[PDB]
Amino acid sequence: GSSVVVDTNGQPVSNGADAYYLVPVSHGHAGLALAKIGNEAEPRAVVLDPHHRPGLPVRFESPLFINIIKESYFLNIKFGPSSSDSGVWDVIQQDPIGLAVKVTDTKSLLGPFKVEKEGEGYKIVYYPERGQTGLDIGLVHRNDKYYLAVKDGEPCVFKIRKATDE
Amino acid sequence: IINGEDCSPHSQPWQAALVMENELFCSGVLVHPQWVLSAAHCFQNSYTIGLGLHSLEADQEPGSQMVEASLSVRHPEYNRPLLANDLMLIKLDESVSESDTIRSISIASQCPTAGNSCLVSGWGLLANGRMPTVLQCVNVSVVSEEVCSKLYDPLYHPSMFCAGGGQDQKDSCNGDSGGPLICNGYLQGLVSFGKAPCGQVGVPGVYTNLCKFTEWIEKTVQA
Ligand SMILES: [Cl-]
Ligand SMILES: [Cl-]
Repeated sequence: GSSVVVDTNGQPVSNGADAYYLVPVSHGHAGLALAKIGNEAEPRAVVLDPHHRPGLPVRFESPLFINIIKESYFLNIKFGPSSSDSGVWDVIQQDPIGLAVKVTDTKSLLGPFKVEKEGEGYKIVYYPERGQTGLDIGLVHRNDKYYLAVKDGEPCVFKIRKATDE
Repeated sequence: IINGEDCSPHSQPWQAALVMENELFCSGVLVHPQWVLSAAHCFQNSYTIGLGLHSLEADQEPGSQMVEASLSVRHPEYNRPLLANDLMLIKLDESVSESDTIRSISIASQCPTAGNSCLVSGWGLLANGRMPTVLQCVNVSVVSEEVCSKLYDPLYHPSMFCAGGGQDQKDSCNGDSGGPLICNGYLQGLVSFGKAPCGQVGVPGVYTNLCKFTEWIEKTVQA
């Protein structure tokens, strides 16, 4: 809980100010991307894509006026620059994936994710209603894609690399 | 601190820097010779605290002290409801001698008055996104409870009050958490939280409403 989330150089992950890659510890070849799900015409679901590494960088944000992130904080997670709320993560029921990670254009004050230590890195945990019980984000294989989606007990484990290559 | 300026050196002698491997992550406020008040969200299992500072380099600040603390108590209702009751008390491993650059401040017993201009100080981000080299000071005005609940319900709780949100864009920002909001001579609030980004017209920041906690604070300090 009171543990500070750190990047792959061991430094505290910043609150909103920097972008970071979520690098899978057992799938370092793959990176986050947006893909189509169900019948949508725009790509709105987040996949682990073997074609892109390190993938789309994200920012972790808390309303707290602190510039570090702890594992106990509720976080919004978003693609894109801080000035934009068009790539905000949410978890949305979608058949046949399940509870799929998707991107939206609206942000609540408190997001529903936490970043929690797991194995050698961190998993993303979704808290429906921001209550006490969290659901692990892992991978759901459907239609030739590996979708980030709830898979409780089967988390995809990531390490967090500051996105200074850009 | 958004749109403020260098404080006059040592003009806020209750200001405490909480630092972690030599980097500031929060402030605190000396409220007794052996106790610093900070936001509960800044909790760590132990602290290095900087008192008497202006720049954050102690080796350049005569009169400053870098002190250790292991004990801290979060308020028992911290984060129920979420974000509420955001205060904790850090016990310094030893009491400090007060001087003119290290001094504690009295806590307001009356609750904030809508409209009143107050001062916030801290070393968090400036309008341009960088960290300042010396402590920043800014005035912000208390917003009414009606406006605060309107903008922040369902997360507005009376353990908070709003200040700022003016056309002047003066506000707190990341790194200011835990530091003081001073009204009319007394410690009225602690920097707590707001909606990003900082210094938006019409969006005030939210501060811990210390006038609600004076009894717990006193009892905790005396036990
Ligand atoms: Cl790496
Ligand atoms: Cl459908």
